[PDB]
Amino acid sequence: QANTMDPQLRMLLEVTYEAIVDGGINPASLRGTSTGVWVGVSSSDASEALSRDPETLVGYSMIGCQRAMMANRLSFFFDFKGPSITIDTACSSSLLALQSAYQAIRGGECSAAVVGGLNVLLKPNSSLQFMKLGMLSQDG
Amino acid sequence: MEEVVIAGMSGKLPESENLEEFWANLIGGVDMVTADDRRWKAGLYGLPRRMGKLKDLSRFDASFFGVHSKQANTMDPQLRMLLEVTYEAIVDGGINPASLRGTSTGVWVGVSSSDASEALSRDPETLVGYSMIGCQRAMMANRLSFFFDFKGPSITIDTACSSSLLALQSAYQAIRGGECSAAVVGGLNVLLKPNSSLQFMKLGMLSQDGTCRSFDAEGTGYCRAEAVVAVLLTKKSLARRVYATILNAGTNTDGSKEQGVTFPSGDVQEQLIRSLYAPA
Amino acid sequence: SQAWDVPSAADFPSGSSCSSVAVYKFDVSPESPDHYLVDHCIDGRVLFPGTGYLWLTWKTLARALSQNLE
Amino acid sequence: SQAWDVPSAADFPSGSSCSSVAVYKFDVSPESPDHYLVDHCIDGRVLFPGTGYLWLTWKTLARALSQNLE
Amino acid sequence: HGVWAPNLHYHTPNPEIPALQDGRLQVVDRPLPIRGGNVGINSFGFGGSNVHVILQPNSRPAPPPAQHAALPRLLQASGRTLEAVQTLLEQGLRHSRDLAFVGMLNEIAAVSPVAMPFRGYAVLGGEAGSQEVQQVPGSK
Repeated sequence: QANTMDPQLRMLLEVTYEAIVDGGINPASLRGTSTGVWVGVSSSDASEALSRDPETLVGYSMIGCQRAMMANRLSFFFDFKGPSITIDTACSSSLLALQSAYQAIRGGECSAAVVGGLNVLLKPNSSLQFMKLGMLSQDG
Repeated sequence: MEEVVIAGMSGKLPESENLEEFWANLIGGVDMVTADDRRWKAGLYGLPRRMGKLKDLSRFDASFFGVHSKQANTMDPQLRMLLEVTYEAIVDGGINPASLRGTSTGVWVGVSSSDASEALSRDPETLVGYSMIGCQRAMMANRLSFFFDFKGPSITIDTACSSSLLALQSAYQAIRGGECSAAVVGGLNVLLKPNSSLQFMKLGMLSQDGTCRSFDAEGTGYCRAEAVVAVLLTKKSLARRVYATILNAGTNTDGSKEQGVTFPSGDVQEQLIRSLYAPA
Repeated sequence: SQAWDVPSAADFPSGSSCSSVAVYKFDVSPESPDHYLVDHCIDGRVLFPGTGYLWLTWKTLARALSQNLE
Repeated sequence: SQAWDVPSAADFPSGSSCSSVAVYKFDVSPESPDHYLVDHCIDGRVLFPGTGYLWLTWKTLARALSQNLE
Repeated sequence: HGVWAPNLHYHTPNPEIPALQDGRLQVVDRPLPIRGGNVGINSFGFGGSNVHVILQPNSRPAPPPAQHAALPRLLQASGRTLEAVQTLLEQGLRHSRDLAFVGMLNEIAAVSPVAMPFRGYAVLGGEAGSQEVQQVPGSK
């Protein structure tokens, strides 16, 4: 069930641990909290990749790729019983996630939050679209 | 601080093009789920023969929304019929859309499946680069904000099945506390690639019966169906029509259940339902 | 009135790297760039040039080769 | 320690639909469902069953046919 | 419509939850007229993200004025075709004396013929039965 996990989500689950303990808190102290999770994610490439061969590819890849899981499954493992949400606004997103959480804390709702941003470049077709809109720099 | 109401509604739902069709079916107790070679085939890969399907999906009034004939064929049909319903919705509540042009009004969209997007990004030298201005999830709102001139928050949320309701929550909250004078709350789901269903079935959540036996003992699973729907929220001191008033709303998240991630935690859902009633 | 492109279920894959199959569609109405073909009239019918299949195929080869015809 | 499946460059669509080409990847490490193949040992090597190519091909046929093997 | 949509496929109450005939809950298998509205709503994403929302319907009947008394109103409309308008005027005529409805129709009609090049009107009430539908010259 791990080889059918979107690598974003893989290394998200690690950084947001690496992040919580970064601030001197033992993650477990938050287990069961009204703590929440906001993720800025625009590109779930891994998701499509493992969704083609309809005999090859297994059914629980979607518990490991479906965008909602970028937060839902971070909420799952850390036991954060507060809001679990993914936002997509293109480039903005992660910052707007950080905005969205700040606001939730500010006004009661939560005592803490996981703000995350994710982008992994797997399919070249994506870049190809961008280049055809000219927004990609040939200079690189 | 301020009062929030549902001033406009519209959608296209299974075997119904407008909301008056949808109703004749709800009342007439008509099963809007069908057995069609409509999205895909009779019963590809064993998938249940039943789906709640939109009547038409190709229709769209492209000139009115100002989209080059080419740049329109590379538009995700969700977005196509979203742009229409949310117009059909605003005017539903006696407001002329233009009155909102330039507002601090916002747009929240509940969207989980952008299938059309992948479809038009394979062809590596057949591929028009501006399909992404017409498929990239962010556009489900960003492009609705664009045409209606809503200069307030433009946002798409994904939380699986929840989403659209949580969009409707998210907007209500934005209005409530100053930010906006009104909002577009939208939900979209279109069933194009069968592989999707195939994953679902392998997780067992798909009903072979092909039906949502709602509370009947023989509940196998659910039966996926599509829809574009939208509603207009607003402050009462601005609504020419009010279907209802929002009294409260909030969301939590099934902690970490021992029984797996898919397992609906009723003990948590129970909590969420209390947070919004009795003492609070 | 006008009905638009709805990506069909057929579009999506069963899986593939597929650079080796090509479908070519030919319009002969006077607007089409491939209107030149109407000058391959034979016995009163406009028959696709036997030679044309070679061209098609040839094109197809260079496609799979990441190269151009020349 | 353990390194995992990173969807590859060549893993997503790269031409267009083709109900007529299939690539099959075979893992023989003891975990794989296609581990049964290690029992086609010959002279000390594990050679893919000549018979297997027929099976592959046969599968492939029914794919293109929208049908199942049976 | 003052009635609850008759849920479908309801036959054998699930024998894993009581209240399905234990009085408490009542599945709506028949068209039940509604009385004292006040509603909740559920949505639970498979990834474990729940949300509820409480509603309060507005209850308020239409007064009896003395203006549509002997005073015919003007109903005007706009659309994208002859039909789009012929449709609206059909709905206006069938709801003649209803002022709430006609007023709104009107507030809408006000869209530049740059977008809605089709307009029409009807004289609701009064022996006129005066109703004209036309196309509309662009430009100002």
